[PDB]
Amino acid sequence: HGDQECYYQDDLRVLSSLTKKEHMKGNETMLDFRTSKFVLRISRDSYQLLKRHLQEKQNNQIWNIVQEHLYIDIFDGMPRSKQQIDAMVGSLAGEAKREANKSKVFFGLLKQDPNAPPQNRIPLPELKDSDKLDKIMNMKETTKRVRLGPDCLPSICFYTFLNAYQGLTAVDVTDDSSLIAGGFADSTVRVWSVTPKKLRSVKQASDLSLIDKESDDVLERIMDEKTASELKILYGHSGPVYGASFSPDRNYLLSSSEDGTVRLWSLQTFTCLVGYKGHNYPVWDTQFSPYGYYFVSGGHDRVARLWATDHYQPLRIFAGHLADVNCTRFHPNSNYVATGSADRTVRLWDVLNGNCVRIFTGHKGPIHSLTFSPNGRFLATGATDGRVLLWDIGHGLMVGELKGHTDTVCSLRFSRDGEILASGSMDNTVRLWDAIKAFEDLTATGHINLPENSQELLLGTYMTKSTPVVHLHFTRRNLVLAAGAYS
Amino acid sequence: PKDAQMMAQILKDMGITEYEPRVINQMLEFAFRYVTTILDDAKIYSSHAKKATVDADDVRLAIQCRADQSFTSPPPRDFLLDIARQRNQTPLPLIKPYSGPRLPPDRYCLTAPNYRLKSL
Amino acid sequence: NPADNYHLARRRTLQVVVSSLLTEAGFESAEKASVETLTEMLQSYISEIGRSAKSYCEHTARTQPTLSDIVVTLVEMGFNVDTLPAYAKRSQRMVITAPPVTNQPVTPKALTAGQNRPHPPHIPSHFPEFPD
Amino acid sequence: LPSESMKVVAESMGIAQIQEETCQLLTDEVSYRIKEIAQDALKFMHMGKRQKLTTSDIDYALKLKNVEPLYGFHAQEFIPFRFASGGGRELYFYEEKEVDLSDIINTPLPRVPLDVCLKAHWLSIEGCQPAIPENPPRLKPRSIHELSVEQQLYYKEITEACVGSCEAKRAEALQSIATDPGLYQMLPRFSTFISEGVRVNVVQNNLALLIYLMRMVKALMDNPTLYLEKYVHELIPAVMTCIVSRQLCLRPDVDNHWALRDFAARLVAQICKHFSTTTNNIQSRITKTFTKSWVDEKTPWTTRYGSIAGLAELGHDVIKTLILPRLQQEGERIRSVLDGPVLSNIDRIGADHVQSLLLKHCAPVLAKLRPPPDNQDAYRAEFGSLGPLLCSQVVKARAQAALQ
Amino acid sequence: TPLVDFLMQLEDYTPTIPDAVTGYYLNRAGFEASDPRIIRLISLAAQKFISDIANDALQHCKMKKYTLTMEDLTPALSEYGINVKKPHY
Amino acid sequence: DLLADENFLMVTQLHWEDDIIWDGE
Repeated sequence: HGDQECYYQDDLRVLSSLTKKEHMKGNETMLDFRTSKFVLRISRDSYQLLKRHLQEKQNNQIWNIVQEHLYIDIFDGMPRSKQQIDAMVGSLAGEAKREANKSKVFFGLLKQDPNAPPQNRIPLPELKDSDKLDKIMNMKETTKRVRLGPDCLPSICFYTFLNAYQGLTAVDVTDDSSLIAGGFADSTVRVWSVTPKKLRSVKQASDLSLIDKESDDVLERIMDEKTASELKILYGHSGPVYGASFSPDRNYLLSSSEDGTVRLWSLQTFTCLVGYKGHNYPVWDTQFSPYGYYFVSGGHDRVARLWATDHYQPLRIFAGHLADVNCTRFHPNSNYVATGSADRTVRLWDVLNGNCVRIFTGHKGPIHSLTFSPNGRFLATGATDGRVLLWDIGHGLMVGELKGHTDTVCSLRFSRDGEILASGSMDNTVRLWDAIKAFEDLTATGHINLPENSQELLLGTYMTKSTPVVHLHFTRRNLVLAAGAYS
Repeated sequence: PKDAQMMAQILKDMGITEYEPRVINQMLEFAFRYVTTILDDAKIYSSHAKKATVDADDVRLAIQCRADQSFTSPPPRDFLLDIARQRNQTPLPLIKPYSGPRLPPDRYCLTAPNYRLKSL
Repeated sequence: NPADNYHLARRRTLQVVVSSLLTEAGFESAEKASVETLTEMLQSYISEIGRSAKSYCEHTARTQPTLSDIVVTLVEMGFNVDTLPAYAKRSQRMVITAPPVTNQPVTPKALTAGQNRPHPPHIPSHFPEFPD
Repeated sequence: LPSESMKVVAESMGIAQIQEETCQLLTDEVSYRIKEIAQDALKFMHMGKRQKLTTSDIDYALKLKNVEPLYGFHAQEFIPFRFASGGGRELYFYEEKEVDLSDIINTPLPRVPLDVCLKAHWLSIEGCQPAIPENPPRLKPRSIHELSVEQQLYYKEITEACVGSCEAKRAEALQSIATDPGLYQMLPRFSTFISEGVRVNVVQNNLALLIYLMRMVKALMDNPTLYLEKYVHELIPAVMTCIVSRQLCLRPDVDNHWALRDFAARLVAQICKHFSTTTNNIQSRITKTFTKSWVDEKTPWTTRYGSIAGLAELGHDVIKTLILPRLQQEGERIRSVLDGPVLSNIDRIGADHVQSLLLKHCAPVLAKLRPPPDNQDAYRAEFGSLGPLLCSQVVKARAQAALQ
Repeated sequence: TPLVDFLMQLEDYTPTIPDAVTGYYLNRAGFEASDPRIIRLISLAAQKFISDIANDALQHCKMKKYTLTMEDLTPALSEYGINVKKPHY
Repeated sequence: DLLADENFLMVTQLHWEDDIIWDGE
């Protein structure tokens, strides 16, 4: 155990405790490690030296262990440099095969784009007249949207939680910067209005029965003014609320917690509507679809479920990870779900057929943040090693590594144009990366040769006063919002 | 203390640098609770076999009969992949266009008239 | 420190409650480990009717628990609920005061009033003003 | 875990004569369960975003492994106590292990802290981090001043507000001095404005000008960001002058404020001897000047009163030793003011203030080192200055101690 | 129905545990303070449980009063099916 | 240690008491 790599140190101390058989018969992570196959991507120039040392009968038993417990995925390339092999390894069942990263992925946006999926591929919901009224005032915000680039650096407005002696575990902001949710360790969700417009519930059923519909202003006549606060507390989780997700129509808050339930809170009645009990284990993340019907929740039981807000049971179970599904993110076309995890892999999952279409390995710690580019062509992932790895989706080969952060990168977001990727970590820093010069260049070998572009891609660091940057949000006029819970 | 200084080395061997001072005190409280329920069951198993000395096979029996009930684990990978392919074969249902607030049947939701007592 | 006073304002209120319940037809000058034992069983008892009466009402599709959800919760903890109207009408019954509030002044800050600069059009008016 | 701790537990339970292989079998099973839980409690620490591993993480890690987080007691029926935890107990090793049951009732409960609120601020304004308190930190060329014109305008506004034309303007300017983080690199110009001001402001004894400057000094001192002991060589002779100087204006009308001018100056003087302290430079130098102000014969009584105020506010040990021997000179000075008829001078007012301060300071010094016995006429061995009234002050101090 | 007639008499009768402390541990478990008389029954049911243990540990102290010990709580909770633990550290 | 920067700050090397205006006239 001493002649192992330094990034396996937390993996070996779980093995030093395992000495008996019955200790391992109830671990369920080393039980799935013993039955699976390590993938072990090696080149054909090095596999010829390996097979000329194993096919002989002088060794004849370590060759039997290799061909029983290890897959070997061979690819043709020029040999990678030690600092290029270091960039793309670090995961159990590491460096997956290129035959997994060759499926056709519809990474384009919906409405021609040849990479775009059809509208009737995934049965997405209709666009209502109130939802069409939202996009009318959304493009008024896009009129004032600034082009950020490397010159016009954005202004960051930090929304710190001051007291927060119950530990803040989850933040979400609506797509228009109007609500901010807070998931806390005292089993509460707290919605704050940030615009000068108090949070109102709709009137009770006796008050709605006396008013008339039709009219012209029934989206204002139903809002109760007797209930109007700058803060609404939501009770009902029996555990710390780890995920928080708004719906794009600004109703329907989502929250997941340690008790194994995902909860759908209304934002018109400010009560709980549904409790989705599919996990028996802590659900570490949830997110609504960007069209607002489906939602994905990943938990401690090493799956991610796809729900639809209409069924008590899920529709898709994404069950290929070997550890906890820490993150679950939808694609901007919502045909693909990216699930980062604690076994140092990021996996894209097609919503049709539930198949894993991409496997992104190369992180050294559990992935704690994912985000997609607004193009849909790229994916930024962050983990506990302080590395932000930028992945292609049509190709799925990494090499672009942003390595400025020190501690766990817990929040990533691209700009509304895509000009800047913002990264927030436990180093109490909000780093800004040039997300245009990072993708400027973009196979038959599976890699593009690692450069060290991190210094060039930095635009600023922005140290925060003792406050870990839990969330990062981009206003539609390209203004960075961040929320932290000052410690 | 003696047993409390070894507890700070079990955590430091697991890389736990920062911890509360009440963390050591209640892992010792769990370790004491775990050994006084192995050895309590060990002399129950020794009296079953009718021997006056609790020897090592009694503790081997009391460990593996307490680990068969107490310390469970998530579902296995061959069990998760069987219930996945049984579930992922069913095609996705279509959506009614104007059904309203899309919810499960009302016996699976938390939307009931939700009564309370009259104050008198 | 107001950080640990979030927990110690309510756990040291439960210590006065057990000290007031062990004096009613009972003790003076108890052992120290016997008081932190009994106030740990008291916090774990309020937290167990919290989790179980919420579970019994939400099983019946409701969100806030009635009386019929607690008299089934206390039955499942073995309480014999009928003896409780006689316990409430003691002559030894006492009331323990609630804990004090950290922000006694509430509004003691004169503040520093400085205004300069406006907002660019990508920042709406409801965000804080640009500083001096 | 060591096996020689597992045999102690076994023989203290009734299970004697256990083999070493039986005892080694116990300490690899329980050391795995500690390792299994501490690896599982690190999951709650990493999703709680606290990198702390609090005491509650093991309560949820135990409940996750279907073991009661109950500690110190185990219920075989489970119905009274389920997987809800009892948050253990407050623990110390150095405890008393026995308390009185009315000691826990009579202690005041701790204050419930403030609820969670959402405040917004600015980390970055178009790339630059602002210095708000929510943020952490051959002809030679024509040179530029090291202050900006916003900084120079700020200095002009703060100094024209600190001369106290309007009180709300002063108070903000004083709070602005008290918490501006960027007030370094402007501090030479503030120290020079203070120092120069007091010296041309005692040419005519303008009390407000001085009371405002002393409040500016106090607002300069409690600012935590700036480095002051490079400038204290200008600050200290300014406060010394305020306390030990004669009053050119009419003393009787404002001598009440003059006592406060000496009250504010002696406060900031002992705060300056509390900070900035190295061996035998600052505190002993002002102590020596105060004592030779006192032992000087035929003083101005304004200066004498100021010197007394300075020597009085120096702390616990200073006053007792310094006053002790003087218990006769003060009385003789009071007797001279009393005998000479001259009432239109300020000597009588100075004498009354000095005697009251000396008496009041004596009462704690007497209350501090000795019992309150014979409080009627024993003080007549100390010339009978405060006597029974001093005894009453000591009794009031004792009542305050009882209230504490 | 006696227990309905009992709870309707709890607008008065402040119990031994405050409702700011009983309501705190109820809010921790999702139980929210809709009716303040509902809190006072839970505060009374938690008093009666602790009082029944301290009244039965007194009988195990008279046979061996004036001090409650862990060797009095041990047989008192043993008929309840609760094995209490000595710190032993 | 006598070469420490503070030793040379003029608060610790100047009889600034003489400056305090004693009855200026």
